[PDB]
Amino acid sequence: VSGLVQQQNNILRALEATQHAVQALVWGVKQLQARVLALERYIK
Amino acid sequence: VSGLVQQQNNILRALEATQHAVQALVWGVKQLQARVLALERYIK
Amino acid sequence: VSGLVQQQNNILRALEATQHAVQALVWGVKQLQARVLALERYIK
Repeated sequence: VSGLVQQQNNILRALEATQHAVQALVWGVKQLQARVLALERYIK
Repeated sequence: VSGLVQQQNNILRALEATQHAVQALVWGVKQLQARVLALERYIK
Repeated sequence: VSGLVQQQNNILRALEATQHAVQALVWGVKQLQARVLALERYIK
């Protein structure tokens, strides 16, 4: 690619990489939520 | 819409979706940080 | 600056800021994983 097409393509690839990283953060936060809830339930 | 406006709107919608997920994750991490700190303060 | 170069520079500055935010949150979730693991290991 080249020109505007290369510039748009770089932006889209970087968005896709950020999207994959965000999806993994969502599931790391939900796995934490479950481990923290288990600790809270145990202490109670 | 089509052509460059369609392509630029697809990029802006994807960037906005990623920004919204980061703002929801910032709140979920603040809530987990407070819950983890309360567990650590109880245990100590 | 104006036209397409202004629109593209605005998208690039916003995408860069979102990528920085996601990398900070990847480290913050790993810090909370370590804290939660310490709590689990002690309780066990």
